[PDB]
Parts: sequence; C-alpha cells; structure tokens
Amino acid sequence: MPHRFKVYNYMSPTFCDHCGSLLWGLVKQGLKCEDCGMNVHHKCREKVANLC
Ligand SMILES: CCCCCCC(=O)OC[C@H](COP(=O)(O)OCC[N+](C)(C)C)OC(=O)CCCCCC
Ligand SMILES: CCCCCCC(=O)OC[C@H](COP(=O)(O)OCC[N+](C)(C)C)OC(=O)CCCCCC
Ligand SMILES: CCCCCCC(=O)OC[C@H](COP(=O)(O)OCC[N+](C)(C)C)OC(=O)CCCCCC
Ligand SMILES: [Zn+2]
Ligand SMILES: [Zn+2]
Repeated sequence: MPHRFKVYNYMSPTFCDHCGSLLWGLVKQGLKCEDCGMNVHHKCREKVANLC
C-alpha cells in the first residue's frame, strides 16, 4: 500500500530510513509516514516502494 508522507519537524537527530543519511536542518527536515512512521528525505520519497 502507498505510504502517506507528511512533512515533520524532527526534534532529535534522525536518519532517513531509505538512504541512511541524516535528516539535517533545523525544521521540516524530512517526511514521516502517518501510517507506519517511516522517515525519509523529501528527495528520497519517490525512491520508496509502496510497501506501507
Ligand atoms: C559521531 C557522529 C557524527 C555524525 C553526526 C550525527 C549527529 O550528530 O546526530 C546523530 C545522533 C547524535 O547523537 P546524540 O549526541 O544527540 O545522542 C543520542 C545518542 N544515543 C542515541 C545513543 C542516545 O546519533 C544517533 O542518535 C545515532 C547515530 C550515531 C552514529 C551516526 C554517525
Ligand atoms: C551534523 C554533522 C553530520 C554531518 C552530516 C552527515 C550526513 O549524513 O551527510 C549526508 C547528508 C546528505 O543528505 P542530503 O540532504 O544532501 O540528500 C540526501 C538525499 N538525496 C541524495 C536523495 C537527495 O548531508 C548532510 O547531512 C550534511 C549537511 C548538508 C548541508 C548543511 C549546510
Ligand atoms: C542565513 C541563511 C542561511 C541559508 C540557509 C537556508 C535556510 O534558511 O535553511 C534552509 C534549510 C533547508 O535546506 P536548504 O534550503 O538550505 O537547501 C536545500 C537542501 N536540500 C535540497 C537537500 C533539502 O532548512 C534548515 O532547516 C537548515 C538551516 C540552514 C542550513 C542550510 C545551509
Ligand atoms: Zn508508511
Ligand atoms: Zn534519504
């Protein structure tokens, strides 16, 4: 099933579940899936399989 990613403000350092690199920045550092909690870079979103 597709994910439902929504922009998220990460309060502690957090790494992208797709590529492994840090979700760097002060705010809105990436996207969190509302249904499974996966965290991704904005630009990793299209690389993620529809396996929510
Ligand atoms: C030496 C690190 C160089 C890269 C800088 C990345 C960074 O600063 O944020 C990654 C936070 C920072 O850890 P913190 O210093 O904020 O404390 C959390 C550590 N622990 C989870 C064990 C309680 O670390 C983690 O939570 C887990 C990943 C640690 C290895 C990543 C290189
Ligand atoms: C905090 C100390 C740890 C240093 C960071 C370690 C690290 O993970 O570096 C790698 C990620 C790369 O993330 P990027 O935001 O460049 O994009 C990765 C996703 N995609 C390639 C698909 C677009 O890039 C960064 O995070 C570095 C900061 C980039 C700009 C800061 C002025
Ligand atoms: C004096 C103003 C400094 C200029 C920096 C721009 C800024 O205000 O912060 C913006 C970024 C978002 O990243 P940026 O908009 O700087 O670049 C995009 C990075 N990526 C395409 C990989 C997502 O949002 C953040 O939270 C990071 C804080 C700044 C780090 C970037 C150098
Ligand atoms: Zn999901
Ligand atoms: Zn990523």
